[PDB]
Amino acid sequence: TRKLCSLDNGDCDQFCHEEQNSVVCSCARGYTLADNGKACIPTGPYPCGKQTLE
Amino acid sequence: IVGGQECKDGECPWQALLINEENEGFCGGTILSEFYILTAAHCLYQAKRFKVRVGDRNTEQEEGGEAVHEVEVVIKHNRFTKETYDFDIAVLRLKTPITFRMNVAPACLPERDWAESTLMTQKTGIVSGFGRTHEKGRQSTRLKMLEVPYVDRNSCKLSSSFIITQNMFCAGYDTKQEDACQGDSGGPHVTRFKDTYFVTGIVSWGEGCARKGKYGIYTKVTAFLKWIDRSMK
Ligand SMILES: CN1CCc2nc(C(=O)N[C@@H]3CCCC[C@@H]3NC(=O)c3cc4cc(Cl)ccc4[nH]3)sc2C1
Ligand SMILES: [Ca+2]
Ligand SMILES: [Ca+2]
Repeated sequence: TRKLCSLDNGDCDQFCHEEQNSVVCSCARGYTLADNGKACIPTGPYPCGKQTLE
Repeated sequence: IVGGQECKDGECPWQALLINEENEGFCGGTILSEFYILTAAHCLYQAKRFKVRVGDRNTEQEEGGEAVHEVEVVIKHNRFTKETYDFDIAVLRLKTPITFRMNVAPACLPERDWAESTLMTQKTGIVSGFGRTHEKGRQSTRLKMLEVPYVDRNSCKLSSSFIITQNMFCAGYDTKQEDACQGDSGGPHVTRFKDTYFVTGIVSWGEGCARKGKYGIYTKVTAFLKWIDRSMK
């Protein structure tokens, strides 16, 4: 029975950790966690890990 | 890379190229930050003095975007050993910062447990380089990429003439003629997760290129995350 982080990454965009029995998301360096606490938002240009558009 | 495809504009921007005095590429590398390049330690014996090229896709022609950077500090893993290629990982700190731009940008470092659990359990990752197009061939003048499936750890050990340590992992194809090859070493192995790319390995060695029943051997980056964090200070 896939729970928490094992079910579709816990709805997290990047890192997911099971803390207590809840999911806690976080983000690589150069991103911040959005208000919803799930999505990761780039805080500069040229964030790590993206193919470049310009 | 044997097989695979060209990296098209903006597709492999974390690729670095270690170039010798003769100014030709001999090893790849991965861009971690504006000052730090990840590479294989075995690459550090392949030239007396070297620089790092970034933003290059076609080494015959200058599309304005390339820049060469000199190396200020080499940090080889204390335990690398030529004999087994165990601990095949070095960090380079550049004298001058990389300016990010089209075709130049870092790959992300994942978190250890998430990475082992989520990234290395995907089907495939992506390796890229300017190395040989066949075992006996010449280095590619075009930067190439190739999707390679993660390989079962047991299968891999069965396949290999040599010891596969806990710091290594196998990726590649059993019979399909697709593989990294000589010159790709030190280069990135990245795993995509939802539109974001994470470093997962360093191109280390294989028994020739694309041989039947043989796989590529990658340094397991997740075993070295604390160490890299330390190297970057
Ligand atoms: C414990 N050992 C460490 C180094 C090693 N190199 C080996 C080897 O066949 N090397 C090739 C022969 C001449 C020196 C460089 C050559 N490199 C390759 O052909 C090579 C490296 C590599 C890496 C990856 Cl990931 C896929 C294919 C591949 N082919 S076998 C081996 C085992
Ligand atoms: Ca060029
Ligand atoms: Ca093979």
